[PDB]
Amino acid sequence: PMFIVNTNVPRASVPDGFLSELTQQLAQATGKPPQYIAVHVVPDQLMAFGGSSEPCALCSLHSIGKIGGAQNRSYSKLLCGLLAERLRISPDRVYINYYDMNAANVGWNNSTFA
Amino acid sequence: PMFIVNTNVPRASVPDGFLSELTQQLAQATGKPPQYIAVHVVPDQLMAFGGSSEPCALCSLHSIGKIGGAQNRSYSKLLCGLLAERLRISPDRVYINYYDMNAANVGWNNSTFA
Amino acid sequence: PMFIVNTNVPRASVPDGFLSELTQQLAQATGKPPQYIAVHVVPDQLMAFGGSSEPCALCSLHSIGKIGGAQNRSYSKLLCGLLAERLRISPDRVYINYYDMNAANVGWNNSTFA
Ligand SMILES: *C(=S)NCc1ccc(NS(C)(=O)=O)cc1
Ligand SMILES: *C(=S)NCc1ccc(NS(C)(=O)=O)cc1
Ligand SMILES: *C(=S)NCc1ccc(NS(C)(=O)=O)cc1
Repeated sequence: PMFIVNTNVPRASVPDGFLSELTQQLAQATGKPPQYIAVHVVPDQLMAFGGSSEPCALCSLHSIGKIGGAQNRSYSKLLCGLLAERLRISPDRVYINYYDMNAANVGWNNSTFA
Repeated sequence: PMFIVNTNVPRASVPDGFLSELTQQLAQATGKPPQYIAVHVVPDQLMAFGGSSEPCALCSLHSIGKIGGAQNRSYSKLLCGLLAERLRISPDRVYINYYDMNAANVGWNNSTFA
Repeated sequence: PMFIVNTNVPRASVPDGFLSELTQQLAQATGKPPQYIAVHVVPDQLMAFGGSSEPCALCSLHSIGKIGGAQNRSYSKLLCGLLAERLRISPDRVYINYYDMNAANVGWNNSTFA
């Protein structure tokens, strides 16, 4: 799993431990060990959501499997909750794109997961 | 609809009002209320296009529907026109990737659009 | 072809000529002329891989064709080799997502490619 968050909130507002929390909670939610999980947080971005530059986030979760209707609803509850409590972003100003990757289309360590 | 533009032109060359314009233009182009549109502009990037570091852009447009052959041709003229007029980027130094998302694969407000 | 690298390596550790090298190597590997290739390198990112913030990279290779099981394994060796040598990133801390784009979903120069 790979989780990316782009946000307009300032870097100084990202709390200590946030990357680790995303890693831990994504391991719990996807069932993949933390060693398999990558996270990327991009603050200070020029962004608007609904025509407003109030705090917002655009995110993506890529995963080899573990993507689907009910799973994605659960991930959205989890991830919006973290963005609200940690980054102060209202859940109605977050989009998350979910991508189910074929293992042959994910490279790692001089090979792919096919 | 979510529109992202990454460019090597400097931040100071992004005009005041650009995010608002992108929101309004995309609302009209997709026929959707502006409350649904998210935009993200990333200047000052380390980029090359065709081996050259002259002004360029790499963009993406994600939407649940409203993506397809004819629509994408229209979006490309609109978006290249905005990048040319507002950021002085030649249309032949712009790539835009168009992504049609399933509703179940887009999270928002603690759930998904499914 | 469009190649994007996101990394926590600092900007000063990205060697001069890296974008040109990526362009030339991708031209050889994909068979497309350099004129067709775009590259984007994003240093200084806030990232973790397996819960650790040692040097890592999350990358994408989009291409109209030239994507598949065997090709992607070859690209991963090429790209992990370059990231290891040029950015000093361990290859087990690199993920690369491969995307085969339909030409009708790629905009350029005021229209699409199909
Ligand atoms: C998130 S995208 N992690 C990468 C990853 C690597 C391997 C697997 N398992 S396998 C080899 O496909 O069975 C899952 C996720
Ligand atoms: C851009 S990605 N905006 C979000 C959004 C939400 C819904 C829809 N379409 S629908 C028919 O309501 O599912 C499109 C875009
Ligand atoms: C990488 S994604 N380069 C873009 C690109 C554009 C055109 C072509 N050829 S064609 C026959 O016009 O579609 C290949 C790659």
